[PDB]
Amino acid sequence: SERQAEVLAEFERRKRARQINVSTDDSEVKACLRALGEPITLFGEGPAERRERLRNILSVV
Amino acid sequence: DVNPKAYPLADAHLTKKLLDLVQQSCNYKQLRKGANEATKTLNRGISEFIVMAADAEPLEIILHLPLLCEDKNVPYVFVRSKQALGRACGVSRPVIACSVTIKEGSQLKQQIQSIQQSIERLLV
Amino acid sequence: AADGSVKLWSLDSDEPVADIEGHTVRVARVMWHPSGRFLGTTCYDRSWRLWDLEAQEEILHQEGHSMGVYDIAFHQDGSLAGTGGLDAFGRVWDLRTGRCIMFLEGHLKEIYGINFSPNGYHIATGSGDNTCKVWDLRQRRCVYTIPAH
Amino acid sequence: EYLVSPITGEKIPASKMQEHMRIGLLDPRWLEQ
Amino acid sequence: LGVYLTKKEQKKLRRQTRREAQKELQEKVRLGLMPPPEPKVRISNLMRVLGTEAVQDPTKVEAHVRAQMAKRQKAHEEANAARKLTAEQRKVKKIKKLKEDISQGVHISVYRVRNLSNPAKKFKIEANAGQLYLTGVVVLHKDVNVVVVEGGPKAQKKFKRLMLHRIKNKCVLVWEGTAKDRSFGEMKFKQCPTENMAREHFKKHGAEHYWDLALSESVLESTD
Amino acid sequence: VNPVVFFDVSIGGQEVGRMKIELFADVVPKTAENFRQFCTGEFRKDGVPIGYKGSTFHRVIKDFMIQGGDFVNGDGTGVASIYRGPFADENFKLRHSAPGLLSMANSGPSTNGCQFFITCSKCDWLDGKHVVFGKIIDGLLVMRKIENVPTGPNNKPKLPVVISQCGEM
Repeated sequence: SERQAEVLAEFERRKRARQINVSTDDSEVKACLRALGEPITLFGEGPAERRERLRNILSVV
Repeated sequence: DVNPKAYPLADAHLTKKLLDLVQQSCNYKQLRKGANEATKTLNRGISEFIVMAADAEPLEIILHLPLLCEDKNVPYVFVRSKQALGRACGVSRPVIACSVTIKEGSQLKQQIQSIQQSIERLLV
Repeated sequence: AADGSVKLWSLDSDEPVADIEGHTVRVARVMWHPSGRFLGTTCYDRSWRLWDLEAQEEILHQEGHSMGVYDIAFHQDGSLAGTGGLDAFGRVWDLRTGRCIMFLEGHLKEIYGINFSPNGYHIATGSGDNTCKVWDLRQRRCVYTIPAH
Repeated sequence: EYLVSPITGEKIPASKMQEHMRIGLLDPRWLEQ
Repeated sequence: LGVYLTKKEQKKLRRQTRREAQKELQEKVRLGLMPPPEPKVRISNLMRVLGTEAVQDPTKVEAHVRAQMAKRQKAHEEANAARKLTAEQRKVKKIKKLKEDISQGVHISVYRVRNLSNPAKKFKIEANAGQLYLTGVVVLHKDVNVVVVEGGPKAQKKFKRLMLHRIKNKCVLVWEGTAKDRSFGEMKFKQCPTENMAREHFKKHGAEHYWDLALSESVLESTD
Repeated sequence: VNPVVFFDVSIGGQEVGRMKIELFADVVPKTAENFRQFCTGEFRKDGVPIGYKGSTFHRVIKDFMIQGGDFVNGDGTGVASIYRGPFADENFKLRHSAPGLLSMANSGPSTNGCQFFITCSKCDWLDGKHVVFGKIIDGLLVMRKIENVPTGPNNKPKLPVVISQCGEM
């Protein structure tokens, strides 16, 4: 009967992250990633999903 | 700056007013984008003033426009970037020349006359 | 011309006799000295160079203005020269000492017209602010601001 | 040369603003197809 | 400075915003933070949606649908009311208080009216400079009505057609230029029967050349 | 600077962590360029990023070698590179006398493909036969756990030790 649900946290982090500025420049993308420490890309991770991953990562910090 | 062959080249103060007038003429359907359409308007004698960009690397492709304005006694002025002029004209692609035509009883008559006056005192 | 070159031409040949180079910006004003030896060319790169007909060398590249020197005006005797810049500042430099004497401030736009009067004291500078300010070489103040055009 | 992004209101290089407007408005549902 | 994106990307961005809002709303409703949207119903849909349930108690059902209509209209009206701040606050303090940006240069127009006895014109003219926040000075004399208006460029542009096209004996702007600082104070009237009394008052603010230009223009017109 | 890669080792379904291996682009530019494809493929086959992602170590000789990275066959016989087939060795200046160095595993001269072999000890016999593609700057415990995996016949590991994720660090 307990809540045991953090899915509302997932929706709120999604809606905050959707309103988070991300540079449209891959260079900036990778500069910010190196600033935080994330890799330039994953195996078969193109530019659009690179920017999306950047957005998902700065959703926390 | 980038191009010495820039006689009426305007600074970053009245460029904002020029782009505002370009956008307003776009909302009123009162401009002809492109060098060819500007030249056609100058030939037809209905052009009031044309604005071009000093970023077209072979500037002589558009350096006949000031001569045509001199022939027709039409104000003419430059800007510092073709991309800004193109985007202000209402199109995404970089535009290097646009013209502003006439309209009977236009609500933009006062501003277009002010722009004509401002350019005409900047030639020297 | 606007290429920075100074062309000295004769009254008989269609070609320029002397080509005085040394400027990349557009040369705004070119006026010979009343004596005839010196030649003051003020350019739009905040500079006013001095050449000669005997040596054709840079005599006095007089700087000091924050903007480009649009018009230059030497005196009738040649002892002083009033150069007008594009920053509403007019410096009356001395041609015998090499220093500024009078600051012609009081206008809004650039001083497009500068010419020393032959009386030896009056100096009328008409600028782009639709006015013309007169100054005196002895009173060292503004004589009258005339709304010309 | 710096311009202002019409969508984010942040200083941007003037050289990139063309493809910046091309790509900053990249339609989100396009990513799945 | 910024750039003005075109109408194509205007429509595209509006569509992105609306689709974003719709998908966020639908995801929230799927979570259940708000109830699923009850079908919007009108009078024309009254028997299409609720008719089977509306036969038993028709007046209750029409009351409910009219209540839904009133709730929608009230949401719209109070949304406008919440958004309605410029209506009064801006009206004259944030929507009409501009001052024409007169900070670095004051445009000065010197006009010479041959006949300005009419107080109506004077009143309107002064009134026209008060709402425009433009400074001015007016000296009356024998067949020489000098008016030096120093204000913003938009106020000088709006006052140029007021004295030449909206008010009528002829008025001609003898000098149109700018100044570094303001010379004339508030729009006040002063009678000067002699030229010395006008020239001494013009010499207080250093505007003797404006009266000397008008006195020379009034004598040049009497020759030809 | 030298390019650094990253590969998360998954032995038996359990993640042993990520291993940071920096490829020596100065002594081997071709092997470093191939590693890029291994770290992340690109249209390799009809627009598919095929590479070292999903590959497994097919040979694990304890304290001797950990060879694998074959994405074609999976048993160590697969040979693929960015030069459309097998490529020659870059230089023999790098030796396998240091543990943790990952060389291009091959069956002979000019047969270096996608197979990479991390030397678990000092192998003097492997020096000159294969060129060292890079050195493991981090993740030595994961390499020691993968080298100490139980290997059956012909050094085949009985536990699935595959790379879950791979990319450029």
